[PDB]
Amino acid sequence: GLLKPSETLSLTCAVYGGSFSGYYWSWIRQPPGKGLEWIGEVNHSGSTNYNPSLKSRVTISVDTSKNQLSLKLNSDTAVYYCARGNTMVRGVIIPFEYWDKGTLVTV
Amino acid sequence: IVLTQSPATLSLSPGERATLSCRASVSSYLAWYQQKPGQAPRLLIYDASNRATGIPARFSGSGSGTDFTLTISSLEPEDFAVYYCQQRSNWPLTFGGGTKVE
Amino acid sequence: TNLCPFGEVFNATRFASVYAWNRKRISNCVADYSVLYNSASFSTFKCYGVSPTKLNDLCFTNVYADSFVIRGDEVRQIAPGQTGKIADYNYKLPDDFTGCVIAWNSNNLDSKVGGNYNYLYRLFRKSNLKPFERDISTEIYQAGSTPCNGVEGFNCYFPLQSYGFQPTNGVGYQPYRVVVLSFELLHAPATVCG
Ligand SMILES: *[C@@H]1O[C@H](CO)[C@@H](O)[C@H](O)[C@H]1NC(C)=O
Repeated sequence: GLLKPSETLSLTCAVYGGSFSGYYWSWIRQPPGKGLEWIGEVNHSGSTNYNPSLKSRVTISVDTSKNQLSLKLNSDTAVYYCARGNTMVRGVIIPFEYWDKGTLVTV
Repeated sequence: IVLTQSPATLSLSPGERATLSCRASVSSYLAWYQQKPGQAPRLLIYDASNRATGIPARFSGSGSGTDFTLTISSLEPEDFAVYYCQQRSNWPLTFGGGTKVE
Repeated sequence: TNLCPFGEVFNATRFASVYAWNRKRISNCVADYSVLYNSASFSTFKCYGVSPTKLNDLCFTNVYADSFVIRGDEVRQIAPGQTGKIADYNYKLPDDFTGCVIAWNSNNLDSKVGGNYNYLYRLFRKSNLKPFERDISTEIYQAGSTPCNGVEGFNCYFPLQSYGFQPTNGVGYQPYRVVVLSFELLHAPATVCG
């Protein structure tokens, strides 16, 4: 949407199938016409870490929803993707990562 | 904490072996994604050597490194896009300034 | 009057995964259910049809043994009319079940140094499994409006998932080798007695 330059940010994605000991759920910016930048990953147990950006995102496997919030949205405009990491070899289940699509603009 | 990528949009012709460098100094776990224009980037090579569940277009998923002048040397059949690399050390889980193939 | 081969079902070295549970028909043999009930090793022995220590001298025309491996907390779902991801998408016992369910802990056989990821279960499925149905296909489940087209990605989940069995898990998260003996009766002479 065309969010106001200080209205809080809020995006959600649908994720199904638990938190089985190795699963990431990260969020990745993409400023328009520039390179990739990442914002936060939540591991399978509880470990949440970010960039020097003060994001406030949290996943929840019950209710099957990933949520990515923020506080200040000055001017940033980008395209936000929902990843799905598995950075641990689970036998047949190879580690992987897959992304959504979704945009945001300000004024 | 950069992942400097050298080639800066190398391109000669289709059907040729292109070598992209990742001259990052880091421990292991460096990943390689491919993003076509106007599309969501997708995983190609996760743990710097292996291959994800895919790349059936040249199947030349190449990773030869951990001495950290990392390289991907792959063919180019109808598979022109932008190519990115990603560190894994979990404070700056950063990306690289990827290059194109046109 | 040759003894039925329970040394090939219970004592087998490679138990099948739950989503591809092994199925063995047993017929034309005398069945000794006395080496089984009082073996004192099975953590779970629940007979949902004929009472356990009376079916020794009861004859059935076929005994179908379904062997697989599941977690400890998921052996309570091997019963007629249950829920979860094992009774729903992997192995559903019919509501008219007439047989026995046997389950013995296998923390000494199916738990390796860092995890025995060789056993999988069907985490995703469009519709619940009809009783005694077996869905071994690995088609990519779809969880959104976007067609999958056979390429796996977001909203296109790989249906299976791997048990992370370890020797140092909780009692629930330890493997339990499970054999479900389903007796059936038809309009044919009985071949399985005691
Ligand atoms: C498995 O084999 C052992 C000895 O080889 C035997 O004592 C045991 O009874 C067998 N299991 C069954 C279910 O008969």
